[PDB]
Order: sequence, then C-alpha cells, then structure tokens
Amino acid sequence: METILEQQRRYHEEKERLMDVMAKEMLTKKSTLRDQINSDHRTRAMQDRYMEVSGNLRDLYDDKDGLRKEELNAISGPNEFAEFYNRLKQIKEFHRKHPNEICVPMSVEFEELLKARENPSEEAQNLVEFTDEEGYGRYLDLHDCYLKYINLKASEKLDYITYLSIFDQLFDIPKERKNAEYKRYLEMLLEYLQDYTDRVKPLQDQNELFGKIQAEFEKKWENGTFPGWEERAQRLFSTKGKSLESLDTSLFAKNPKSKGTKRDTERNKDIAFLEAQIYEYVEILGEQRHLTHENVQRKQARTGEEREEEEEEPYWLYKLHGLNINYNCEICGNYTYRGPKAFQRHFAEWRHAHGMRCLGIPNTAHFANVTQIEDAVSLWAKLKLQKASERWQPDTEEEYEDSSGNVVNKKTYEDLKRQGLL
Amino acid sequence: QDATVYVGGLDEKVSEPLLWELFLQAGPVVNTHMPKDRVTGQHQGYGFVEFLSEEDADYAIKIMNMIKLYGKPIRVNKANIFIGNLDPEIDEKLLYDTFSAFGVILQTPKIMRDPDTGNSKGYAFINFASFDASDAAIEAMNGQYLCNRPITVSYAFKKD
Amino acid sequence: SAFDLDVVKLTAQFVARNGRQFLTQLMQKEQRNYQFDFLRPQHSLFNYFTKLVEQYTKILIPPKGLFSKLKKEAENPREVLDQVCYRVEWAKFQERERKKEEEEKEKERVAYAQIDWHDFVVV
Ligand SMILES: [Zn+2]
Repeated sequence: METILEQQRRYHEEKERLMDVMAKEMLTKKSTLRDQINSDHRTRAMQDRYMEVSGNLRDLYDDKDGLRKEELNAISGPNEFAEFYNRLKQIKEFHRKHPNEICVPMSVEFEELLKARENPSEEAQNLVEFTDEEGYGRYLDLHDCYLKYINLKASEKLDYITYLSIFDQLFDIPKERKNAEYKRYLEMLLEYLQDYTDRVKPLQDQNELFGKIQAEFEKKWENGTFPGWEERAQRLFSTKGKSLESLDTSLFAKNPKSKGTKRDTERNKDIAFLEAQIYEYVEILGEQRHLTHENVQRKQARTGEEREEEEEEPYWLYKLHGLNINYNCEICGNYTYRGPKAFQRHFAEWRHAHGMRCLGIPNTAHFANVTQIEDAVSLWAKLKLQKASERWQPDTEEEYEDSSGNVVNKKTYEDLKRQGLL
Repeated sequence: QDATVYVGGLDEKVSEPLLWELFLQAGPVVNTHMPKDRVTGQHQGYGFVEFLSEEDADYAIKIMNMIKLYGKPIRVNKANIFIGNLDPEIDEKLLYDTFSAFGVILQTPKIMRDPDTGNSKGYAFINFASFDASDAAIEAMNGQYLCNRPITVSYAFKKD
Repeated sequence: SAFDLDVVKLTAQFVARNGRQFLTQLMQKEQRNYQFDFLRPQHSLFNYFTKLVEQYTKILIPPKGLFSKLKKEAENPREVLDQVCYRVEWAKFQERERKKEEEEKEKERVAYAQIDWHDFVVV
C-alpha cells in the first residue's frame, strides 16, 4: 500500500475539503442563535476530525525515511511499475462507474435545504446539550443552584436576586464559611459553569484555556495573587494573613499548611481550584450572567399572562339515456359506473385493465360483463385448463423408442430419450 | 413510445404511406401517423412510425438520421437568444457544442417540443454568458448554413 | 472507471519520482509496447492526470510530512479558523472582482450598442 504517496495525498485532500467546508460555513450569514450554535458545533467537529486526520497522517513517516532511498532511485522504475500494471490487469467485466472518489467527501461535508447539518453531524442536536431555559447560550439556568443554596443554608430569607448578588462577587467576602459544606455546592456550580462556558463557544480551544487557567492558578494564585498595601498577603487555602513575603514563603512549607489542618494544600486544593475556575467563568461570562439577571428581573416584574407569553415563545334525457341506474364493479375499486352505455364500455377502458392486471389476468372479450373477483379467477382457471389442454405439447405428448433395446420400450417420453442417449 | 420512432423534417412530397415505404427497409413498420394542422389541414413536418420491435426503431433512428428526404432534413428519434428553423437531427449537447465555437454557454440549452409528439417543435432558446456572445451569434450564427436548414438567431427580449 | 483512475494514479505516482522533465518512468514505458493514452495532452483525462501529478509533487514537499511535522494546522484551531477566514475573504474578493468584470462587460455592451455604425471612414 502507498502509505506515503496515496494516503498522505488523501489526508491532504480531506484536510483541504474540511478547510473549504469551514470557509463556506464561515462565509455564510447567520439569522438565528440556535442555527449559529449548531454551525459552530459542526465546525468544531470538522476541526476535530481534521486534527485527528492530521495526527494520523503525521505518524506515517517512519517507513518513509527508509523507502525514500528506493523511491527516488532512477536505476529502478518501470519493472515494478510493469509488475503493478500486470497486477492491475485483471478482468474488467465489472461495468460500473464510480464518480464518488472525490465527490463523496464533498457531499459528506455539505448540508441540505431541509436540514442544515453535515453527514457526520446528522445526529447532532442542540436540545441534547442545552436546556430550554438557557436559550442555546443566551442565558444560564440558576434555579437549581438557588434551590441547592437555599437547602444548604436552611433558610427561606434568600430570593433569586439575593443569590444573584451573592454570586456576582469575585474577590469579596464569602456569604458562608470556606470550611463548611458550601464548598461541595460551589464545586458543582463551578462544574456547571465550566460546561456552560464550553457550550457557549465550541469553536474555542478548551484545552488551551484550561492549561492557561491551570498555569494562572499554579504560578500566580498559589504565590500571592492579591497583594495589599495581615493585609499585605492573603492565602486562599489557609485563610490567614502574612507580615511579609519572606514570612509567607516560610509558612508555605509549614506543617499545618501542608497537611496539618482541615483546609490545607493537600485536601483543600481541589476546592480552591474549583473556586478559581468559578471565578474565571464569572469573569469570562459576566455578560451572560447580566443577561440572565435581566431576564430574571423581567420575568419577576411581568404578570402571569406576560410570563405565559414569554414561556410560550333535460332531466328527461337523465332517465331516457339510462342515467339514475348505477352499476358497480369490484375489479374496479368498487367504482360505481352510470347508465349501461358507459358501464359496458368500462371493461375496455384503462381503469378496468389496471384492476385486472392486479390479479394477473389479461383483458379479453371473455372477461366482459364480469365484475366480481372470484368469478374472474375461476373463469381464468377454466380458460387456462381449456387452452392448455387443446394445444400440442410435444414434450409430454410424443412416442419415442430409444435404441437401448431398439426393439422394445416405446413408452419413452421426449425427456427420457435424451437421458438414455446422453 | 419505445417501439415508435418520431420523424422530423418532412416536406410536402412526403406522405403517410411514403414514410412507411421508406422505413420498410429498416424494419417492420406497422403503422404511420401524421398529425394534421387546424389552419392549413396538412402535416406540420413531424410524424410517427410505430414498428413491431424496438430494435427496428433503433436501427431506423441510427440509419435515417440527418437524411435529405424531399429536400428536407428528415431525422428519426426515440419518441436571451431564440433560434428558429432548426434541424431536428441535432440534440441539446450538439447545440451546446455548436454554440461553444462562438461564445461560452451559461448552462445546458433547451429546445421546444410539441405537446403531441414531443420530438421537435421548430424553435429553441439558448442563453449566453455575456452580450458579446449574443452579438456574435446575431452577426455570424444568425444566417449560418446548418445541416440542410437555414436557422435564424434573434434576441428574445430587448429594451429600447 | 476505477481501473482507469487507478492507472492514472499509478502513472502520477511513477512520474513524480523523476529527476528530469523527459527522463521519467512513463516515457520509457511508451516505447516498451505499453499502451497509455493518458500521456498525450489531447485527451480530457490528461487535465486530471496533471492535477494528480501536481498533488503527488505536493505530497513530496518537506512540510508535507516527509521530514517535518505540521504544528499550526494540527495543534491550533485558531490558525485553522484564521485560514478559513482568509479563504472566505479571498472568495469574497474574487466574487467582487467577478461582479466588477460583469459590470465592465455590461458597460462595454451598452457603449457598443449605442455608437453610430454609419459614420464610415476609409483612410
Ligand atoms: Zn370494472
């Protein structure tokens, strides 16, 4: 197999087709947010497929460095080419043209008029990744988080506006203790906010953003990211102040700070990372949180009907010529025909021939004035028997006397004679 | 329709038994049909020959194609620019290849057909890429010697 | 049409490894009693065979995957998005140039159909 010649060119053609499909998707205008989110998800899937194809093609270079000495040699050539042509010299009886060598990846990376989705992305749906209250990235669902916060706080003195004001803080004082059970709800709220940020922009590099967030949490947040003018340096895990930078560096490797506490850097590192991720998601998606707060205020200020509307978004010839007397035929869909002059003519017309073909019986003068099915099939059996009888069938009707005994056995049919003479 | 062959380009010398006698050497032509006009009461140049087998109709279409019968381009077939008095022996691909020498064609051309026979009406419509190809067709192709039929190219729509 | 496409792909793979324009693995095969009608430029398949030979020559580039590894197209979606935006801008510029050429052709057709063709002067 030509893995360096044919497979690399096929991977390059697939990458060029994916880039052309991405350019055609980016050049087309958008009219709705859900269709734009679906197009962005399809472009992200096509970019992931192109990255996988490039990673598969980039690993096919180990044998190429060994085969380049034999491929670039001018001493070789038409011997192996003539051997491959003799291998390609098989029977050409498969008379079938295949124009889908390059047209099939072009049609797989395209959409239809009824549904604007690609062929690998035909099973993708925007309702399986986002809820109806989010609006495909327009707002964020915070009713379940507010219910969980009200269940954890064990008090009914916190509304949605108070929860939105408590969630709007980034570096202020927290509402509850850092070593309490609110961190288990904050980690779930951060894991939901990370999925909401990854769903609001599928075309952005999530791995590079996660690596940048991890680098900012390790190199900056773990080394005093909030300087002061106890107020000079504050620790997120130990929740205590520091006199200077040397005292904080000496206390960073201390025994209560490493593992000798309940909020040290060994056990409470994941909660601090989740809090940093929640702060980064609140700083990156503050406009979506403000839009969700404005939508919640508009839903609270509205009435019941406004909220329902927001959630819903020659009579003599008649009897002289034969009319008023109707006849029906089962062979013709129980089609009821009018006066006899038309009824007698219908057997020759198209509809009756069609109805008769359904059973497989030809239209002849024998099957006239016959309107029922079973009568037709019985008369067809009769006519078949009659005609088949009255013909001359030489196969069963013939007297051969084979030369096996040559003076006996004249009861041989026309088939046993061939079997004896074979 | 498969066993019958539609003949186009018949003059006044050709008749209904004459086409059956001329098509008798190609195959067993069972019947001949000639639609008469309403204003003149004669044949419009297009007729049909219903044979017994489809192979005889295929041989008549492959043998009597673009023939000069009665001083007319008779041809048998399987039954903004305006071109008139065109020969029925040419197809859409043949007209596209003939129009490709003057200018570039935007798409595949279409030829008008009769509602009864459906082989050839007599006029066709073709669209060019620009007005220069239309002017070259009105200067050169409007009057060129086609296959035994003087065609006439004209503008379909023009604004004064 | 699979056998002819495979023969054209084999000819494009054997002709891309040549060290000269006429000293290839297909010019000597023509004198070796091997019928190959796709080598002549008069056939319509020669335009596809030339594109296949160009793709085989572009598959032998040093950034094509022979002695180097691509990092921008394989490990950066933002570079691919910028390349797609540049391709869309180039397609929009080509469409604008085609519209300008069509407008110039319409202006030339309007000027040619309005000039006086009766003022003839033979010098
Ligand atoms: Zn009936």
